[PDB]
Amino acid sequence: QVQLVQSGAEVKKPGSSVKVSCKASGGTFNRYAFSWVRQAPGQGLEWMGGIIPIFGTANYAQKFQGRVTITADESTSTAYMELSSLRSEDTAVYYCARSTRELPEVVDWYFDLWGRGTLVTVSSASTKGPSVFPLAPSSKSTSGGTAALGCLVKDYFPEPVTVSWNSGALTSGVHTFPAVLQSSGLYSLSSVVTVPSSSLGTQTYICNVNHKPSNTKVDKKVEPK
Amino acid sequence: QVQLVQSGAEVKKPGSSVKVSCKASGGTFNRYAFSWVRQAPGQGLEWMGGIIPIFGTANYAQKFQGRVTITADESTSTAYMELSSLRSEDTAVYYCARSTRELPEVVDWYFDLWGRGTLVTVSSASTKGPSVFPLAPSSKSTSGGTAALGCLVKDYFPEPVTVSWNSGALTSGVHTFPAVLQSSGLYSLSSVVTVPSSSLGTQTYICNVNHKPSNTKVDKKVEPKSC
Amino acid sequence: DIVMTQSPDSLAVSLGERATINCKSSQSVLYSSNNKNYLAWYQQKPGQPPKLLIYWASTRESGVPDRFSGSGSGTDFTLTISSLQAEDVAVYYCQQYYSAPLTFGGGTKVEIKRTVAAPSVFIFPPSDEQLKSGTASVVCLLNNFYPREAKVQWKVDNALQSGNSQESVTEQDSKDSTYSLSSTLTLSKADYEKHKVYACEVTHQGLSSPVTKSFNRGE
Amino acid sequence: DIVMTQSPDSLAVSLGERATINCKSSQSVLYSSNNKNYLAWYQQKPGQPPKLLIYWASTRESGVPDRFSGSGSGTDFTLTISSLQAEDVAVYYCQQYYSAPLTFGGGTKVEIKRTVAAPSVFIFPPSDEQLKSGTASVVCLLNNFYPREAKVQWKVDNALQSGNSQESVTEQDSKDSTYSLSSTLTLSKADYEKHKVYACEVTHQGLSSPVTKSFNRGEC
Amino acid sequence: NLCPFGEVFNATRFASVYAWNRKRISNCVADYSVLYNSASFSTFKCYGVSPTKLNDLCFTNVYADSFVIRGDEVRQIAPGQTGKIADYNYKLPDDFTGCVIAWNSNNLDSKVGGNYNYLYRLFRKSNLKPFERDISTEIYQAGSTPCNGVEGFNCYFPLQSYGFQPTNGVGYQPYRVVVLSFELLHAPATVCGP
Amino acid sequence: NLCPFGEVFNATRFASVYAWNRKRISNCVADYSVLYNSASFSTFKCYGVSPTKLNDLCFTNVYADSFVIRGDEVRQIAPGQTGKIADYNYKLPDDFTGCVIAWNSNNLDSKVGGNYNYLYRLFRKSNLKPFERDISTEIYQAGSTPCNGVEGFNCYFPLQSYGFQPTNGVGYQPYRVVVLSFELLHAPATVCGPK
Ligand SMILES: *[C@@H]1O[C@H](CO)[C@@H](O)[C@H](O)[C@H]1NC(C)=O
Ligand SMILES: *[C@@H]1O[C@H](CO)[C@@H](O)[C@H](O)[C@H]1NC(C)=O
Repeated sequence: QVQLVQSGAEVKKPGSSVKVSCKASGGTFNRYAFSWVRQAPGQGLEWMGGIIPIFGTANYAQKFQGRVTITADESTSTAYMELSSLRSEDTAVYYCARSTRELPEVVDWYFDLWGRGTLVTVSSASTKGPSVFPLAPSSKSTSGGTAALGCLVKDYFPEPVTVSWNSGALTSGVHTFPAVLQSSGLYSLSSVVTVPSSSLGTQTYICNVNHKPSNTKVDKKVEPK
Repeated sequence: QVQLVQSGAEVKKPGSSVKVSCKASGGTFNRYAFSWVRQAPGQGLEWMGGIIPIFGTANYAQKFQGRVTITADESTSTAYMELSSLRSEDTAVYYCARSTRELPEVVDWYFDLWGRGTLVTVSSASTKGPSVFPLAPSSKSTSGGTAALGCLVKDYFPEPVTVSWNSGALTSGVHTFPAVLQSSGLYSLSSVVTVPSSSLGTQTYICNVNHKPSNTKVDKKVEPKSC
Repeated sequence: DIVMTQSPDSLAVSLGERATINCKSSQSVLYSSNNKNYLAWYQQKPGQPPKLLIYWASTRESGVPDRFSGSGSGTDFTLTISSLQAEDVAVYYCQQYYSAPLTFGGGTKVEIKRTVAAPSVFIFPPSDEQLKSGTASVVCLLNNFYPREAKVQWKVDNALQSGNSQESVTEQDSKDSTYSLSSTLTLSKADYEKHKVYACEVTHQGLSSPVTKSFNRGE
Repeated sequence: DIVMTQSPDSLAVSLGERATINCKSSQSVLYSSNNKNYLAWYQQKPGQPPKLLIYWASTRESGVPDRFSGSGSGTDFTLTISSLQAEDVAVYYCQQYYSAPLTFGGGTKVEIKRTVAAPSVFIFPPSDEQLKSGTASVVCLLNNFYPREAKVQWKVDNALQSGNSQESVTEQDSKDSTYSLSSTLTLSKADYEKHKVYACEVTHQGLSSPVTKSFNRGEC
Repeated sequence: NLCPFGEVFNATRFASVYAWNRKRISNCVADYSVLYNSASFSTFKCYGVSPTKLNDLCFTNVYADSFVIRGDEVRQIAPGQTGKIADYNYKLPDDFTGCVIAWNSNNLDSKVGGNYNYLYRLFRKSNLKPFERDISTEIYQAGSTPCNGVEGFNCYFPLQSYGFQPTNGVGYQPYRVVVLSFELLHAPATVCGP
Repeated sequence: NLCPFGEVFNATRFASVYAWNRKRISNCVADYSVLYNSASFSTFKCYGVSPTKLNDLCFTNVYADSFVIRGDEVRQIAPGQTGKIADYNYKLPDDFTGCVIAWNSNNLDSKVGGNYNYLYRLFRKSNLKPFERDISTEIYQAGSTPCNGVEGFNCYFPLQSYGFQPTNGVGYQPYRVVVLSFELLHAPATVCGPK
């Protein structure tokens, strides 16, 4: 039913401003309370502020006061967060969360519905599209009767990259590893899946690599050599 | 605790000879093993030789044999290294190192105590004071509200030069680059600092260049261009 | 502001055993007027948004399983999982909604303590597509092992390679509570064709002897 | 002589992650009588003498923190730092003391691994004081970038200038773990006035396209 | 023998919609030809009265309600409408018998930098009954913690200001509205057409 | 019958300190008064026995140890002393009962260009016990690596020669030393004074 959809990941040069959206699809929007909770990489949750759109006035955390501006557009059921004077520390994932009660009742600010998150990366570097290479199975990837195969998503910036297999039809036995920062400043990631060796030459395995900040959509067929 | 004090830095014309001292201040001296380790600028460590003073016999590396002479004065707790027939490649920092064990125990030549180093520079140039020219900030040095500025320390010999800003009051955003040896045998380096572009018209930025080998202390004001 | 302190930072519990998480508030969140504690518990699986577990420090959200419990009053609170399941490995946060600014706890990572499992090792030669680019990457895969501590060494013609490898480790699996590792050895096409045997040796507690999976360039 | 080879020449490791350094000796340094390896590890931060970390290839010197570990025997040895700290950025050497001559390794530079950062480019025309002296220096500044690998080309009236530039690179910064580079084009006052546009073109991993910062001689 | 409509339309200052003013019109004859021949009105719609009979109808009492709203909110001043203005500021009955007149007043009610003198009510616990005025400025207490008449977290001021700037789009410009209410009470008619 | 003290003091050649020679004096009559009342000795100090009373005391055996050391090293020939000679070449016991005699011999043991025939031990693993002679010339192993009897790295010859030149200062000139030890053994006295 009701879901909160956030804008795509962005990269912003330090000192600029970023605006992230949050659309509520399928329920009331005006009488709820929408907050923005920030989570720096490896760190905890941090409340930035919130707003009840019907009153239009937002309440911020004292830490972000003056740099964050939280608004809402009641005609489109969308809540916005704008963070100005971006710094290195502002690199984090920005979630939008909705209160459990509506305005006619008593609105206590504990959140029942959440957004999938928007990662904002703050650096002077510019976006680079990844290269997607296949990890072909062979007799050297057959330590058991089951063979492993995957694709390597290498040399991309910034985060993140989404990797699915067979357009989401294949999910069992799939391992998509967290990105690793390489010797250069660029990220790399690999996604592997284990399948029976009999089906190596007769079945299809497609990598569905999407890189939001660079508009890079790659489909690669992992075929044995 | 105990520390090894070495002679001052020297400048020698090619083909001449240099003698470097290393006095051990603290503890016994004769029963230790004192070595001389050389490090050319930007290069790794190179063992030249050593001596256990109580036995008087020194052991050298075969490469420098005939050019280096390592001795020790047991009465003054001082170890000497004399390198004759000096060449351009011999320009390096000469370290003095002491073994971890004394002679009654087993003296294996791995070194726990080091001296701060003695710089020997071998060049045909004679000592020269630096010239300090301003690298004025302009609209071409102002990326997004921050301005970059510095001063260029050119044509000095030998190393080193100390560069501070505003007599040490300004240290944030300061970058002093390592010197580069020029074709003419003279060194040069630049010290740059990034400052807010708004403060260009209200703040003064002074370069404090000190070159001890020439008794040259220069203060230069970098004045903004606002161009 | 009311700062929220959790204890411990992390704890390991076997399947079906009891897990206890603490949350301490610098000021009492028990409102004198309604006699209710303005405290909530959240669950955050890796890569996912937080999930509401407990509110009013004792009330479960609809859909939360019965093994999750909330207790405490005033400044000391407790989240209890009566029998920890594989699908419960996450970081748990406590939040106060008594006053602004709303503050969360430091979080507590719970992981499953499980029996030793040996990894299945796989090796992937460089792709032909990447070779045309001028670089060659060899991937070594460690699949479904426990504990996570594992050593992967890259040997090229029986020579130790150290500066040209990067490895990544997954979070603990939600079904078998195992880990998986992928080390990537990246070389230029020039150096890659200078050698023949490319091996990755794996050391793990579940292996009596180190497992080596190798291949020869050109096979 | 026993040649000591280290690998790699340089490596980047993130804070709190593991760093491993290798040392290879052309002859075995394991004495059969003592069953111990005559290898020591040193650490040399810039501007300082080397510091003894490990001896006997596994024994730590008093005062060295427990994060440093030494393993290996014979000809293959390894220095490991379990959790890299900011105060661990240095060059690490291995030494053998089995026989004379005492030989060190080539050294291994450990640097902090950071995300890619594009350089901000600045250009400085020659000063009026230096022009009166008969020479002209043009300085191009690359500020706060990572990795250190960067290409700087001097274009003069859209022509590549070579042989009259020298560049120096700072140590890794202790705050943002970035580098800074300065290329200096030095010409006589005569050659400087033979041209109009002085440009500095920069290629870096953090730049999608080369950044060019130029000026016209005589403006400012 | 004429109604004082000039006191309403040509007023110097108009009230905010949440505090709409009502002027009693009685003991006179209303000529709707004069209203159409007065100015250029963007909205002139009548309800509950047949077009033929409007010029020949008598009423007990007439109320003239005046206020200022946004441009695109004028559509809410009509029977059976919903929105921010209709629910919380000015509600007409579903059986409304009268005329609604509106015209753009950007040359009067918009100032450079924003005219912040006109307000509207953001929210109310219950929707306004027809012809109900609420000028309370009590701070809404959304949360459990009391507000004590201070704006803050879970404590919102119930009134918001219009950003009437001359450069705004037509939908966001000030519009002066006058709602004429016709009362059909069993009393002698104080306002007629002929 | 006179004692052959002339064979010791007036000997043509003296031994190096590391290989000090000991002459047993027995079966004769010794007149110690002439030695103490002589005018050719620069150092004449006795311990545990008064110099005058020696001429009326009997002893079982008398040992005359003779060697040549440096001038400033003569102070080390005494009980409870430490130094290069006392620790590694010639140590007297803390209960020494005897006399130490020394005299300058620059006119005999110094040669033009340096007399390199006199040697001393540079270092020893353990200090010498009282009246212990060490004539070993094995190469000292300072390090763990064995020496195999070859001088080189961490392998040093244990003996060094004196640079006895006639132009040296008095503290560096050769000095001949004679140490008379008197033995109180439980045997008939073979040497007495003119008592
Ligand atoms: C308002 O004033 C204008 C001119 O001053 C006049 O024509 C108009 O009739 C007036 N309005 C009314 C309702 O009388
Ligand atoms: C040694 O020779 C000198 C030379 O006159 C002589 O006086 C002395 O008696 C001799 N014997 C001894 C024991 O000194």
